[PDB]
Amino acid sequence: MQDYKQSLKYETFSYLPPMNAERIRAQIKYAIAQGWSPGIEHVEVKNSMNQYWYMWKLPFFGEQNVDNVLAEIEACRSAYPTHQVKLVAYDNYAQSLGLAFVVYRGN
Amino acid sequence: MQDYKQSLKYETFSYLPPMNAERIRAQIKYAIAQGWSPGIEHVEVKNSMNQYWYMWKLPFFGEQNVDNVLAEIEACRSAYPTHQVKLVAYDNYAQSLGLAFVVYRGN
Amino acid sequence: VKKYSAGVKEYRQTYWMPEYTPLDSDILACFKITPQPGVDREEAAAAVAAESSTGTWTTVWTDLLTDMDYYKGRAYRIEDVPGDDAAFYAFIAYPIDLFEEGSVVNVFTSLVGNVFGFKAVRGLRLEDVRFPLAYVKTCGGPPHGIQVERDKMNKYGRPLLGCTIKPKLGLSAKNYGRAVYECLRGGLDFTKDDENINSQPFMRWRDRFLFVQDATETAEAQTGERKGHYLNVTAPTPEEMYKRAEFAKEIGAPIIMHDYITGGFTANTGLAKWCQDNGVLLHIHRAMHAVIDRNPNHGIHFRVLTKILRLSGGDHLHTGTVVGKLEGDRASTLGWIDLLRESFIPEDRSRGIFFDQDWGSMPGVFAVASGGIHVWHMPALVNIFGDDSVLQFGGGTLGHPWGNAAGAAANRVALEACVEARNQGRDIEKEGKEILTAAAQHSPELKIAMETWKE
Amino acid sequence: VKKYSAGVKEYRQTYWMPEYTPLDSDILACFKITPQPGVDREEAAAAVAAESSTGTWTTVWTDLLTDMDYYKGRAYRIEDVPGDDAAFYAFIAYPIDLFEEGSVVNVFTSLVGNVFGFKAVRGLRLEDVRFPLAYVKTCGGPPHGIQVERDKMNKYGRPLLGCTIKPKLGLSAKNYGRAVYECLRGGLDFTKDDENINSQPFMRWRDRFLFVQDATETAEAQTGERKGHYLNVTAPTPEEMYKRAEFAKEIGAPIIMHDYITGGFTANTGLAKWCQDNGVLLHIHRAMHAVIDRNPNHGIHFRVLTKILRLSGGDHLHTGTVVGKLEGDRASTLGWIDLLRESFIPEDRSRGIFFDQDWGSMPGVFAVASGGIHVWHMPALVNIFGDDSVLQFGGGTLGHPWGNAAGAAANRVALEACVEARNQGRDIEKEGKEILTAAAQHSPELKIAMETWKE
Amino acid sequence: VKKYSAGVKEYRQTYWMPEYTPLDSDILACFKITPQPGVDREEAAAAVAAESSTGTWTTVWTDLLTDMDYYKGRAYRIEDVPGDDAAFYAFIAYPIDLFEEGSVVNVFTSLVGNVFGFKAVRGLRLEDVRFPLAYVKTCGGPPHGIQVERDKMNKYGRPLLGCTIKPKLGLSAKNYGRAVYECLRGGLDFTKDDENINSQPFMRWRDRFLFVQDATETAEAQTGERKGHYLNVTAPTPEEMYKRAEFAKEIGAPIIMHDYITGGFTANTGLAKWCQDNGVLLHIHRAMHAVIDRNPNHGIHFRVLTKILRLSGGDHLHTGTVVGKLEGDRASTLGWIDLLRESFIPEDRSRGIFFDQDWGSMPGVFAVASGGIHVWHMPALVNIFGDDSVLQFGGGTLGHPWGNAAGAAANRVALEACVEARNQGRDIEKEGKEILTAAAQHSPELKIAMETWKE
Amino acid sequence: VKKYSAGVKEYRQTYWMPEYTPLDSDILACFKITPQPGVDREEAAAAVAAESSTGTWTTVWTDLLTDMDYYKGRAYRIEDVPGDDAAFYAFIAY
Amino acid sequence: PRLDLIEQA
Amino acid sequence: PRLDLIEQA
Amino acid sequence: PRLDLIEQA
Amino acid sequence: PRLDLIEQA
Amino acid sequence: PRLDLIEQA
Amino acid sequence: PRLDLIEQA
Repeated sequence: MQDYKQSLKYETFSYLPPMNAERIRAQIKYAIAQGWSPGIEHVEVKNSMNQYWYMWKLPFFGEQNVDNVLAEIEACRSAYPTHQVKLVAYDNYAQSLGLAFVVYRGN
Repeated sequence: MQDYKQSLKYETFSYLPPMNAERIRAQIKYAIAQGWSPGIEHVEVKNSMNQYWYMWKLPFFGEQNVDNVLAEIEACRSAYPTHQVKLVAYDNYAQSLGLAFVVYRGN
Repeated sequence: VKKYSAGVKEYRQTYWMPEYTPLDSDILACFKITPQPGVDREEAAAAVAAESSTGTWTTVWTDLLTDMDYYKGRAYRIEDVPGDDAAFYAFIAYPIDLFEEGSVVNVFTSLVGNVFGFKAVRGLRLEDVRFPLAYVKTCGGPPHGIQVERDKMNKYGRPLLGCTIKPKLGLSAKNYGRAVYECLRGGLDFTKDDENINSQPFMRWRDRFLFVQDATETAEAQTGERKGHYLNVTAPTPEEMYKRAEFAKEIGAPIIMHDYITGGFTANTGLAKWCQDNGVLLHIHRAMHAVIDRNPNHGIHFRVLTKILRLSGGDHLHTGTVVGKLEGDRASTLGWIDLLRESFIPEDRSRGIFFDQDWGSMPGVFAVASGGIHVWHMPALVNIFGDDSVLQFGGGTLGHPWGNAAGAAANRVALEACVEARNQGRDIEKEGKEILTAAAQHSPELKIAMETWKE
Repeated sequence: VKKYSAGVKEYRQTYWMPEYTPLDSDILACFKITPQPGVDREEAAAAVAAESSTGTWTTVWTDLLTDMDYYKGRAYRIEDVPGDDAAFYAFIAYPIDLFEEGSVVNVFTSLVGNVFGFKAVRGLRLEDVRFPLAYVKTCGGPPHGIQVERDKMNKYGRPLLGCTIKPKLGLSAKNYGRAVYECLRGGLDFTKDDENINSQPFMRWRDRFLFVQDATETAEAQTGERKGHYLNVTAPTPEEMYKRAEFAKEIGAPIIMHDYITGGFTANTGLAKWCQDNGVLLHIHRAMHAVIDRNPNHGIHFRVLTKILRLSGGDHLHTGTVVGKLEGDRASTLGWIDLLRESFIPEDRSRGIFFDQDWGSMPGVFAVASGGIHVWHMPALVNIFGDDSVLQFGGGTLGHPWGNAAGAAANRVALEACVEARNQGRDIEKEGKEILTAAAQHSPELKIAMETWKE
Repeated sequence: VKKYSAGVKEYRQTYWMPEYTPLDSDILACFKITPQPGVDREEAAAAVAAESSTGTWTTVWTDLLTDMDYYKGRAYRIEDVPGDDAAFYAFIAYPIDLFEEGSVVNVFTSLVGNVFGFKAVRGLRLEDVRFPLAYVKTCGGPPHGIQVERDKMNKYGRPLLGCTIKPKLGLSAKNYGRAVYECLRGGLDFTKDDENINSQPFMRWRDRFLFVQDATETAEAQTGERKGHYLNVTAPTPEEMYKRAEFAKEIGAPIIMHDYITGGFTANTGLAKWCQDNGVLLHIHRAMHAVIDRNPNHGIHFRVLTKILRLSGGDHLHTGTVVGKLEGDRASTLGWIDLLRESFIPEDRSRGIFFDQDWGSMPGVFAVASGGIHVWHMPALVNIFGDDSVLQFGGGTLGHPWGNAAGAAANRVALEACVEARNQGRDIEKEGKEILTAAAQHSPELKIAMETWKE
Repeated sequence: VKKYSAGVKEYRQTYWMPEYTPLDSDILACFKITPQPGVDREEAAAAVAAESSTGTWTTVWTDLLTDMDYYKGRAYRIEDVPGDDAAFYAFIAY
Repeated sequence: PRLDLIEQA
Repeated sequence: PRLDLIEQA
Repeated sequence: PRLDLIEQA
Repeated sequence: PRLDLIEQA
Repeated sequence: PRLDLIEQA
Repeated sequence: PRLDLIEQA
């Protein structure tokens, strides 16, 4: 029998191994193909459970290029290198997030 | 698109560039010309949202000389060099503050 | 008829209107009727329209005090059943005025509750009911629905994971909270009371609520993810039901559950209104293929019951398992899901849908999958239910060889591996084993879970 | 079992106890089980005992936190069904600790509500349930019962006469009260709302209550006999149900009714407690042989539902008609009656009674006969139901050629002629026609009633 | 008149008192009356005094039961309108006894609500109303007013900045809170619900309140300045209105808003009393130049409505935009502002003020500027409204090319640059461009805002 | 519109739907509109549909968070007033 | 009735 | 979801 | 404000 | 009245 | 009484 | 304790 080690988690996909560039890219491709608008949120690690993280600029409404989203993830990282950074995908038909996952767990 | 950088603010005029001596002087001149009594409040930075800051001495009721107010601002600064310092102007006709702004953001 | 003549009469001349076009406001019903031998189809359909509306077994003089032509239910079409020959389909329209606003069972029990036959029908079965939008707008519906629930719990991009605490009965409150705590800290979004956990001698409800809530807060702090436990407020009386719900709200429990079978419509509808007033999520359990919805030629079909439960109100709805069901009824599983979640369901005989059902803006309901499901079911479950579902793994979590936390983690890893693979475009049902096997390379909990139960 | 071993296991070794003698406090259940092919009877019976109690489809470690041997349901005997061979009878005992006190459906839904099979059973049917006296004492039961109801209404020596107002739907409140007034002044003890008369656009509930109560008071003054009308308080929410019941009490209505199917157990149990607190008689309608209780090999038998309704509480209970039923099920009709009214019902397989049912001091319930019955049915009805019953003649009264008052009088004369003849020692069923014909010589209303409907 | 004589009579002899000097307690009204052709001015003025007080179209005997001379409204002066010739000014005095204390609309609807003409007037328009101090003291007035609001929010020395979230409808609660959070952290003092954001299917009110409050707390912590969001409690019923206001207070929201047009006087007055009892600031929206106050010869002038709103109670008042209005109505804009904020407003015909209005100690109200305003409007806005105002930039903030935070900062920089320049003695309206251009050198957000919309 | 572009825009392209058949559930309104001089009828009818529903005097980015096509009021027919010529009838569905 | 058919009898 | 599959669409 | 412009003044 | 002039008629 | 001796009179 | 010494045992 193995003992389960308790650690903080980061919602969807945080129980998988941390994503490389290809796995992140594939999720953004999925969100765009669903017609969702990618967006970037960031927050201080201690505030990760708030409903309202900082929004990075505006959601990239009608963005079709995955590389633009990746560049803005990098831009947000540089602006707030200690913040947790989350990739969200807005679904205007459901007025929900079709997808959301943390790309950088912060420090 | 530029990202808006979140920082703490200090109410009226804190969204303008920090005031030099002439801009501070002009505001005190305005308050005196309105018939308001200048006063000085100060508080520890973490308590800046309290309703009751420390009052520096008494409001300078019927003070007409701008330089006296400036000197008392300096005196309050020296007495509490880590405190936020606020210039208030009492309006006894409205029993309100006609004007209030932070002259030193504290440390 | 303008004049009173006492005596038994046929119903065909009043209650069979083959030229009737249903109004948009009409409640429409599709009955599978097997008539008594000798009785014509048009007469038997007329008999069901009479008994479920303004008809009496003998002529009454009080009919002449009102206008029957406006108020009566009237059968307007008859269709053969594809397969049977004894039975036929009767389509009967009911004026919306026949029913109490916001009381959808008053529709239901009028239709089949007390409809014995008028000596013309030997077999009845309610297949579908078209609730017009005008009537839908009068019902409370889900207190929050899928989108608001996701916003309240801050959960996006995957099905939610749940687990009923086992054994179903027998655990003390503190031991119950221990099981809950271990499941929640391991990666489940929710735990839940068993449907028949109310307030028993071995575990009084108030003690359970307190320990469970302490377990929920602890695991939430230790995972950084929102957690919940469906506290069962099903109670012998409405006062007791409301009292337990109030205590759930008082201690900060985000979600409660109600056994619709135990409690009944009146309690459930009141509870759903209470939940919307108090911002508490409401999980509904109503077993189907059990007493009511299992017999294929006798009873009320589960899609009618599904419509009722959505109107009565619930943020989650659970009946039985879907994966163990055959590929044939999977099409009926997909149609069941759509009635729960979609705004407009078009008519489709192949799925058993005889009318367009318009929900308008009524929120959708989370579909819940349970049963004896474990990690190996995860690919099929993700593929069938999609994201707007709750996958409950009771035994699949507490039956893990390393305990609840490891079991919760195994299911959480399996779920996320399937969701990620689906988002990558892979056919997760065909590639299920490979997806789980690969994810099992990084999750020892998942690895031994796959060895505990069979593919 | 003292040690934890994950994995699916058989249930026979834990949940099949052929040497178990049930404790007097045990809830006993008799299931007609058809097992999956290949599965042994002892295993399938064990599977039903497990799933309806402390069993899980796979072994869970939390079982070891409690004592299963005390808490588990355990099958203790298996018997062949006389006639079938696929099915068998499983007798399963449940410790009384498994259930919430005073919440008899928590017993019911634990037993069959959510019991799918654990992959060992392909067919389940709950035949009888022994509620031990210890559990019976925790339930509210009828708010008044037969003897107190007769004392409150000052009615002795005969069945009570009732009538549902017809048409079932469509009458305005004032016209509803007119029909009620005419029936009551003609000789009926009660009238009643139809089960699906709640608060519709054509007749709002408060207007109905007022006009009906005015009708009731008027007819009572003009006959010198106590009168009542079952005001239907069935409502979408408990608050609304209680509000209507409170208004019934406020205006002096002696009796209300509740559609158990529409409302549900929780609402009904709360209403029955309210009725005892407020001295209001409670009539219960629960259709049987409808959805739930009609299928002979799939579902819950009506005698189990009858026991539940008595414990949940009601002064009257109505399901369906008894005379149209065949002479074969008349023995089942007589057994149904006894479960409602008697204090101790001995076991009798011929009537479907598998356990001695002890009610102790729990009051009996008036049995209600309805359906398409008229004067010609009166001899059989008096003979079958006896004095402690309510005979409801809806169409039989409002369908009289001379209107409600004459119809009420015809039924009242027929009833009293049958009761008088019975008290004289005559065999009223064999001599029924002669008894009615003789009474018809003095009652023109009865005379034409007998000409309106066929012997 | 001491004797009763039935029949239609003229009103001049009772309701036209040219020698009447108004008492200090009289409610005074100035009507612009266009009489029916042939009717004398003194008669038509008398007709309006009669119909708005104790007059009837025909003589009634009940007049002699009371003293008309004390109670009647009486016209006491007539003046020509400068410009028109058909119309004239009637000054009518009403004894204070005619009105319910603390119910200022009872004054208003008595005056013009139901005053059709008595066949002597073809055109009516209420220009001004003198509420005597005695009556003012009976009204609740603003729950806090300018000075207390500044003390509660700790805001001094400048106008406050606000912003309505856009789009007006369609955003989910969480997305709504995101927009709010971004605006507040960028430098706005307030955000607000749109007037017609109540509780819609896309965003239920309780979810909105929670997410907005989380947004407000977050931005307050990250700026070190007090923040607020006007939560719209406008509701279909008063119970619902109070419930939402109570939830706003419960979660710590400092300020709520009420659409006076939607809600009405009774709801607003009750809400304002509630706000004073619970220390919540109250923002009032009442559109003017819309249906009621736009027609210059037909309707109620906005200054009368302004007086009513101050008495009814509100800490902020908003109607329409002021800068887009012409320089001519700027004098009417300045007079409007003074009625809101000052204690004593002297008579001034040039501004439309026909009576001295004494408010005594009744607190002033923040004047609110909105409309399609952006940074370029800031100099004019600061100059016109001065410090005791709220400048709301909905589109001007959320329409910034770099998003809400940058837009909020641009407006905040523009506002503070204008205030600083004003305090330095510069003519900020004449030097507006130079002031903004200089401040834009240090604020890239402001720089591109000035490039986004035209000077 | 899928992309955010700040600035004042006309309403005709979003709020004037001459091919729209009102749903049975739609709130229908008939306005007698007198437009500002120069403004086309279809634009003014679109302006009333916008302001009485999901429209703003300038483009807001929050429109893209929801589906305007579902929620907007849209003018679907214009008719002359019998007698006047300045005014016209706008039929708007909500 | 009531106490005629008791288990006690 | 929600408004993707409306009768309006 | 408030008491600056009173009728008393 | 009431049901004489219905849309149903 | 009441309105006989008013300040108005 | 509790269930060790039951009548059932």
